[PDB]
Amino acid sequence: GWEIPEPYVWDESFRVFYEQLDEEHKKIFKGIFDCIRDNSAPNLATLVKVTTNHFTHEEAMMDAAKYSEVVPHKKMHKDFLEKIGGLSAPVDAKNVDYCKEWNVNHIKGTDFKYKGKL
Ligand SMILES: [Cl-]
Ligand SMILES: [Cl-]
Repeated sequence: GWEIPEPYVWDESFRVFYEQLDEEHKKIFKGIFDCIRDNSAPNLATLVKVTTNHFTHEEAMMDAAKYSEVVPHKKMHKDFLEKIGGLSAPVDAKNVDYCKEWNVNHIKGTDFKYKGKL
């Protein structure tokens, strides 16, 4: 799987070259980093909010582009929001690692498929 950054921050190897989506990816790294250091109910709900907003915006750009790999991508999105929308603070160590892993793997293994296609 790809390297999990420590400290958990965004870096350039995650760039997709669509400014607003890259800003949103940066905020999801920050959302998870904040949950890790302050595992609170506000921080978890912020992570749910920023991730939902990002997934709606990324899916709106894939649909506008008639990007042909949008439906398995949308299911990936739906499953992750279902997972973190069901969590409650403090998130245990296993689910924190799940989120860390999932965000890295999702950007590089699935969002990278739309590079230059949106
Ligand atoms: Cl890499
Ligand atoms: Cl093309």
